[PDB]
Amino acid sequence: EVKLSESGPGLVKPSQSLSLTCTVTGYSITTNYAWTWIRQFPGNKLEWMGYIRSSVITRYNPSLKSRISITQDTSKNQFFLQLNSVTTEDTATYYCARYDYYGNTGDYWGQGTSVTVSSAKTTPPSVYPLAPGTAALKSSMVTLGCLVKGYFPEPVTVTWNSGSLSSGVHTFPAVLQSDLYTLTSSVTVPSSTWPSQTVTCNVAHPASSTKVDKKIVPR
Amino acid sequence: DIVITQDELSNPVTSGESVSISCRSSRSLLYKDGRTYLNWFLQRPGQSPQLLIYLMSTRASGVSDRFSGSGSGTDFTLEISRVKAEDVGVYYCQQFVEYPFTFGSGTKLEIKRADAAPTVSIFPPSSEQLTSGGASVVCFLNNFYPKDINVKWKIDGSERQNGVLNSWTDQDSKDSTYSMSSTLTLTKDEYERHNSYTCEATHKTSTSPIVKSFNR
Ligand SMILES: [Zn+2]
Ligand SMILES: [Zn+2]
Ligand SMILES: [Zn+2]
Ligand SMILES: [Zn+2]
Repeated sequence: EVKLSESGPGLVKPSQSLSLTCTVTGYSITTNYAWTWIRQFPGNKLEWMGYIRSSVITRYNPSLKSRISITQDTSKNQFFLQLNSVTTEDTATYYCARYDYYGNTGDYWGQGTSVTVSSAKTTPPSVYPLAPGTAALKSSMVTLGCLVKGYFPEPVTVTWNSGSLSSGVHTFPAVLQSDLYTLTSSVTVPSSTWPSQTVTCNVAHPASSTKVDKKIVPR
Repeated sequence: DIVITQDELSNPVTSGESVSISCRSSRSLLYKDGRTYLNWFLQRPGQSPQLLIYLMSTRASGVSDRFSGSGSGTDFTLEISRVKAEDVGVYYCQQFVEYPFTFGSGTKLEIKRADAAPTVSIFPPSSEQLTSGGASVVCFLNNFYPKDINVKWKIDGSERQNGVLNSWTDQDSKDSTYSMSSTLTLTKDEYERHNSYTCEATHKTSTSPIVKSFNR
């Protein structure tokens, strides 16, 4: 099928240039579709940035002045976004999508890539296991968790047992403080599954190219 | 230049009920071809926008028939028939007539369901964190409804408000409940100075708070 995937640095210093890439698979970008960039600011406000269609035709949002550029690499079936002189106001989640003349995008949207414009430094997270102090209600359920603390910038991805454990999972929104984020994730499973079965939280922090796997062990 | 308005939220809708979401444009979206260029999107937490309707009333491929669009040229409505827990999220309309192709501010669909008491779990700092000189005590308050809830931390019986950070999840897509995390962060030295740590939850579902604690 046709898939779009955004890629690029998740942190850019103010006044510098932001470059993102959207790799298209399953469909040629040399077609007459609006290969576009859209961004969503913290707060959820959505803004259309521009598009490139038929390999050589573009259109940009006037609000972006002359600092935006959309180009493509036909040989790699990728199109790009370049935004110069960024400020903290450009902090947002960037998405690529394929719009047709009628406004129909189908399910042709990327997963979105977070970009933070800040002078703060990149910091990998410390991952701590959250195991119950003693033995709660037996023959029932038990909640475990992982505390992902002190990282920058957002985001981190958290999964349990490499993704084989997804139900009963709650990963909370991160809280920012002193230029560092902290987040937690809880997972609830039958008192028969743990500690009988291993439960591990997998944390990834793209910005620091770091990955941590913390097994939850009884106190 | 075209501005589109939408209500921030909708009255809570019960599963099974149908609801209409509104969107109004400052200019007509009807084009010289007889078609009205208006899109309707649904975005779930952490998910990319999903197109539901384009050309004001044409359902996108694979979109449930429970979704339908109608309207004139300045007033549009998205009707969601027999709402399900899965439909929770924010609904955005987008005009596709002139540049820029501005989006509405979005309307969050809020589901209504039976009251549910939170499941409270408290966790002592891990040995790994204590080696860093820091000590975080975590409390999870899971699957409750309504979203309104209060959490209090007590150390050796005395309430502690400083160093507390809370985080709430969006409404769950499966059971329509909410969850919250509360973290009390202390230095290891301070944590070592006390014995009893308690997380107290006060929710509409009960007169008496739900207490969870441990002794260091
Ligand atoms: Zn393919
Ligand atoms: Zn090339
Ligand atoms: Zn849930
Ligand atoms: Zn003290």
